[PDB]
Amino acid sequence: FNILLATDSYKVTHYKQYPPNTSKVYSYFECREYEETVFYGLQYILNKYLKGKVVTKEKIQEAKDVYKEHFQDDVFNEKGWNYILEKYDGHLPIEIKAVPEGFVIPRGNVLFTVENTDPECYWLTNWIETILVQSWYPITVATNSREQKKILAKYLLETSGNLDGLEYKLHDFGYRGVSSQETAGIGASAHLVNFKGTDTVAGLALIKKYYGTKDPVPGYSVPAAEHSTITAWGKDHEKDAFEHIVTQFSSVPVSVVSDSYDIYNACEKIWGEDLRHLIVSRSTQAPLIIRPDSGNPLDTVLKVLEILGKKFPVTENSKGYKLLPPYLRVIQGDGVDINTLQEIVEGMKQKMWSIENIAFGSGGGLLQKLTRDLLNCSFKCSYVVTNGLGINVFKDPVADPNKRSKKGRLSLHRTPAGNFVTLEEGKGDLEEYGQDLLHTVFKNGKVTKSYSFDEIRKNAQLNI
Amino acid sequence: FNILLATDSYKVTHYKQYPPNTSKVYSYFECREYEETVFYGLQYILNKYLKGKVVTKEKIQEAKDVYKEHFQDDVFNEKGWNYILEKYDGHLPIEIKAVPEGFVIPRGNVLFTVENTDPECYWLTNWIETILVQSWYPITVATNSREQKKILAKYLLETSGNLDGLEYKLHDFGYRGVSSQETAGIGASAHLVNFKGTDTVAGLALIKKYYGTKDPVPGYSVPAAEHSTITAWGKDHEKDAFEHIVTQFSSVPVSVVSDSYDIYNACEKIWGEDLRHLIVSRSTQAPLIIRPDSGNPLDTVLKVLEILGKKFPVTENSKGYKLLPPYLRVIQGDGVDINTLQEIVEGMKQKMWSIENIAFGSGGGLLQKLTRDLLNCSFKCSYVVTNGLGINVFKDPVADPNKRSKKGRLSLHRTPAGNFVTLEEGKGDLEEYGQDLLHTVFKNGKVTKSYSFDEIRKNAQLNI
Ligand SMILES: O=P(O)(O)OC[C@H]1O[C@H](OP(=O)(O)OP(=O)(O)O)[C@H](O)[C@@H]1O
Ligand SMILES: O=P(O)(O)OC[C@H]1O[C@H](OP(=O)(O)OP(=O)(O)O)[C@H](O)[C@@H]1O
Ligand SMILES: NC(=O)c1ccccc1
Ligand SMILES: NC(=O)c1ccccc1
Repeated sequence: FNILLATDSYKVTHYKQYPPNTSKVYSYFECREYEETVFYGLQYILNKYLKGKVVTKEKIQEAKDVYKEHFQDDVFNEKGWNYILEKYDGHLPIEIKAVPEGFVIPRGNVLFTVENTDPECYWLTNWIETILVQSWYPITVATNSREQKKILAKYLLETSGNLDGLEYKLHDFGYRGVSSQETAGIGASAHLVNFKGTDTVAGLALIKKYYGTKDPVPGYSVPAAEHSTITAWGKDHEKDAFEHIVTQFSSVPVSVVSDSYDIYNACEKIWGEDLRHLIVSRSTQAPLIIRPDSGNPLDTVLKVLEILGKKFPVTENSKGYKLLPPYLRVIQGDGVDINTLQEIVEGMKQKMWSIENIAFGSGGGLLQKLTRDLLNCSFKCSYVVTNGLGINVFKDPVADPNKRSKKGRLSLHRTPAGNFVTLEEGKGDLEEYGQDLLHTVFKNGKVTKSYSFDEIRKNAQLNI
Repeated sequence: FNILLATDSYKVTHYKQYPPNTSKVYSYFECREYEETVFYGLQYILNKYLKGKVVTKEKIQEAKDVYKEHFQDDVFNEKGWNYILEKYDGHLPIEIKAVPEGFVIPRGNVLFTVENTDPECYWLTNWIETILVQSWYPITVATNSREQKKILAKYLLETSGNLDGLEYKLHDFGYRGVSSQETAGIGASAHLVNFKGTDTVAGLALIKKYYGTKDPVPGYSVPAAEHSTITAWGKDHEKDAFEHIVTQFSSVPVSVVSDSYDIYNACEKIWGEDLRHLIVSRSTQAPLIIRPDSGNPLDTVLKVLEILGKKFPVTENSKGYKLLPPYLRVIQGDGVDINTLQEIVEGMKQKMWSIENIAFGSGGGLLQKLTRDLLNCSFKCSYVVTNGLGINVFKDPVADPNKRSKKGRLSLHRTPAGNFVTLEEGKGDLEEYGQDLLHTVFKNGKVTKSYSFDEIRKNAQLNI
């Protein structure tokens, strides 16, 4: 990895574009005004990409050679980079101040700021925009996941009177449906801020290496079938597949994909009659989890519950909602995103089924079907020093007021009523508003403040 | 990287779920029935992740300890992985056959097949489903990028009579808007199958390492401003910023973001009047490229053109369309995806503006706003051998015939009319359709067939 090759190409040319005699460029990241965002993932970038000796004689040469061909021109700032190598032993003269990871912050507030700490390095502040803005991704995943958790909490509370098991209601199925191995780990770690169930194993090592938990692991799974492990038995032997599988995993939870041929037949006749005897004998700690995987997600879930309720003893909980026996549950893991998840719990509630009965698995909806656009994650220069004079800078495009950026030096504060406010134009120095919530997390090649994954989970808790 | 920890959790439990005495699991990947897909990206995965000694004693131990905690139970196949280490020095006993990279294939056809080459490693075929299915991403980027090339080619030909400069008409802006560094390199590389313009520098090294080009680099850029390099001059000094930047880059093309305060004022008054003398003097190979970045993309592009058309000498080309002078161009880099690109070129054509005048930059639309759903990329078991008996396996969910999978051993063939057909149930062996178009690209830890990026580009060409 070479930081000199980890920027947008045009930024290579920006050192020649700033006003002459500029000693300071100061920039900030916000999710421009999903009303509130979980700030998560910066610590990963700081440690993996930004800290320590990130410049070498070899990396400068490599970059020089690539850019000469990429631009067909000599534009690369070799002197600037060499200056960092010789004076700071290749450590970046940058200070980054950030809100604590896990914090839940309303849109349109500063989340972190970046400035250069040596006047020679005015151009470096925005060199690293590209790499830092990629924080949009863990922010957005953590945020969207938490939003699903609110929906789940609401309906679980209403239909059952408590939140037991909430942490296990939205399982990460996204490993194959993301764009890379690196994304898999990042995105899976962001979902674990809110939940504990994951099949995206890559999340575990990222968390262990960059954040840390008191528990051996941040996330957990159970045995579960796929179509290959059912269909391999042959079309006439789905029942043999089911029987083999539940018997192999008789004393832990086991999920069994039941739609290879006919989900409704599988529920009513295979599980509901042929194999009923192997299900009703199961422990509460070791249920059968039936998994539909096709059809309209709402129609399929409701029809499956209807079938099961006629084949197995249903109770009615203290809230008046129907509850399957504790050895039998359902997981819907097809076509699940925040919208369909809402439609399913609502449809269940309508038909008087407790949310205790259901869990969800989500792949692309959880980890891939998200864009920098969703929270308007944006990094802009708000302050420069030119000829020893600070000036407040911003954009304000005529046709789009939503793209107006903030002016001057920024600070984030608690308001008297307990909300958040971003003070502009260095007004935080007036001290009318208690201390700045941003803390120095990076300074001159060193990570200066870290959060464990346990702290982050606490910071990102739901209200209730 | 540890391949033992690079699968979906549930797959760790699958060795215990297949029928007893299963000696072969054979699986295939398709983009289930955007009618044609560019096959691209498998070779990256084969080389980075799958080839060579990928199993060590330390990797087995690491995986054992993680899964013990992750499952709260000892499901992990330590013996199976140890077998591979001991018998094959950690090389995967797997055969992969694939269509050549860059090939453009209709949906619903076999793109690659995976099978185990040792009876003991029957569980390995689908272990690596998760890693291989991630090929959806380069496939989808390359396909969506090529679909945009078809639109640009159509309108450039209609409005100008040729395709000169087509390969520079869609510029990759997506480095900051993807989910990780790895994703950036992969996705930028896929766009470069079709185009030559990129700011996602990560794509360059990937191609050089994994594919190779005759040219020193596969992609190119030019100097360009961002809002920090305009706004840093102070709101009253936008003109000074503009003058400085174009003079710094007076003999190469330069893109200058023009909407910091008022895009229409910048075009009409600043470029059109105050600084006009510094633009009309420029070379045909060093145009000023004016960049709007806000507002309704179509309305903004049309108004920008109307403004410039009144300030600069417009000509009418041989097709009857309006053409700006060669030292002046426009690039629309905001809100660009396949739909808005189509809207802009059609609206331009409608108002009699040649597509010669316009280029596009696309970020998330190009590299992030894409999902496994778009092409229905899917991996499924189609054939197994159990008790020495080969059987054709498949899924066929009652509520979704689209998800029916293919049966038996598969082959890809040319039809008598020269189209593509995938033969099922080993029927390729009858030789009624000539030889299988898939080639063995991986066998027993080795990459056995490779393509340079130049071969891939040639395979991926448009009809014209
Ligand atoms: O985030 P998503 O992309 O929605 O992932 C969830 C889906 O993934 C798996 O199916 P598979 O990989 O076989 O895809 P398919 O169900 O569409 O065939 C799983 O059995 C779910 O159907
Ligand atoms: O295709 P996209 O993913 O949108 O990327 C392209 C956009 O990215 C940059 O803006 P910035 O990073 O400031 O985003 P913003 O214009 O939304 O603020 C650029 O100046 C374009 O507006
Ligand atoms: N555990 C599962 O059922 C699962 C299915 C598909 C993808 C990931 C996980
Ligand atoms: N070169 C550019 O104008 C650009 C803009 C935004 C993102 C990447 C590149």
